[PDB]
Amino acid sequence: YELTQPPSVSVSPGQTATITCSGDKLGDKYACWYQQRPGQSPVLVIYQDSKRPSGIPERFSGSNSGNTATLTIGGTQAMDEAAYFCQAWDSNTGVFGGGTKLTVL
Amino acid sequence: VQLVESGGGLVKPGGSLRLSCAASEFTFSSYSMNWVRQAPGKGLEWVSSISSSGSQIYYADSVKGRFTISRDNAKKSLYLQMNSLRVEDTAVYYCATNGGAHSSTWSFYGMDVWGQGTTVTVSS
Amino acid sequence: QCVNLTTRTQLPPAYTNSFTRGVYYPDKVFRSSVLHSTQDLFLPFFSNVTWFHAKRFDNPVLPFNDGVYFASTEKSNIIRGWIFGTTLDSKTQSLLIVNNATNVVIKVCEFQFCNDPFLGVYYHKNNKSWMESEFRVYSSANNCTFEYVSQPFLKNLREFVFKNIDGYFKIYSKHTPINLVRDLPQGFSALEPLVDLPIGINITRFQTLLALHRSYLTPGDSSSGWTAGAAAYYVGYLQPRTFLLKYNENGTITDAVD
Repeated sequence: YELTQPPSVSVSPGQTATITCSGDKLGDKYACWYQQRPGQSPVLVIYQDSKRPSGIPERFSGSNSGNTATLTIGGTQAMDEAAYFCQAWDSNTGVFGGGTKLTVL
Repeated sequence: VQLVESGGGLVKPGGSLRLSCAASEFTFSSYSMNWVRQAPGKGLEWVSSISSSGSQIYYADSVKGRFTISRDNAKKSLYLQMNSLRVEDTAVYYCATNGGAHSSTWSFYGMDVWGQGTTVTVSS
Repeated sequence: QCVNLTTRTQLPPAYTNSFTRGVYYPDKVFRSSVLHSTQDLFLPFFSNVTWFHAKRFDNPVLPFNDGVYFASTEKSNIIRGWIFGTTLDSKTQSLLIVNNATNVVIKVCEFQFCNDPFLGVYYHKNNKSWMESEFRVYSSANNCTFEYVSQPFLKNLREFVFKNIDGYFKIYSKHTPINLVRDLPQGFSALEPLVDLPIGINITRFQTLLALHRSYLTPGDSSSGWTAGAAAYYVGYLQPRTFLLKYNENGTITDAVD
């Protein structure tokens, strides 16, 4: 199983970013999302395609449908410059997306 | 909980390592434990997984038959044996809690708690 | 597994009134219209049975004195099973009855039951009627003998009677629809046997197993969002009494006296 992500996305601070995750009929699975600041451990920001862990700001909204699950950052600001990894579990073996860097100008 | 990795160090290809991830609290017994590695300049990649009681063990294809995982809830620890290492296994190896106690539930949670990964360099 | 939830909630017990309930068939011989007097372990009429609520997670280790009467309102299937045993630990053989969605599994093992045993329940988005159950009951299950699998035992009031006599564990049930707001109904209904397991163990305490949803996820707590639906279960105790048990023309028990 494979997941595809764009190499990078760039948005201006305060705008809305959108990191996408396309997979083979991914919409039938649960796609969790992670955030990794440069040189730090990943932080789960979205799980079950919609739900955030406690402490993750409500501006972190994601969705899953069909073959593509997308993560959208409302009010993108300076601390959101990091790598974002889509994730799904196929045949009890998890698969991580490529990782789309987000740059906050 | 908080996880601290240990046991990752320099090794020549074909060596063997025993990674250890000792949890902060004893509620480690309730998390399925996951090993995930970040290549030095590449993206994040799953490696292995174990159920909460250790009865369900799954590996990625790139490590199947070479790695063997185990956990010891009495010592609130997670272990990864690296048998017959190759060069393409150099990474920084994270231990991440899942939350679901069995493999049928792994998809319903995420790797919420991540220990600060320990670097594994497999080279001459 | 073995996540423990109940930090400090210690609200004092509340008792309802099992009006005339927990009367079973103490025989496997069909009887026509006749008033039969039986001397067996029955739940006394109008006895104070404890009123537990699932929403306080209410998984207390309760005594199994001589046999218990278990009844749960349970508009949705959250009361999932029981962990009858003497110590509910290793070095002591214990019993576990749980039913997933389509079958009940009964096992008698040297269980290492968790302090707060229950089941996590999730509905996968591919089929919102899957109800994938995860077992948070025991940490280790080994060195054991018995294993039984059949159709599941289970606002849909559901009543049970577990009594452990001379090596047989006997289970009775009668699942009936209920519209009453909070407490037991007044009408008479006779429980009839489900199984008769050749267990042969020592049972002195028992604990029920809830089906809790994981509503939210704080990163490291494991005890964050285990919401517990909405249900209530009712635990009474059997005592040796002599009923006069009236059988219908069709062989059914329509009334009784204590």
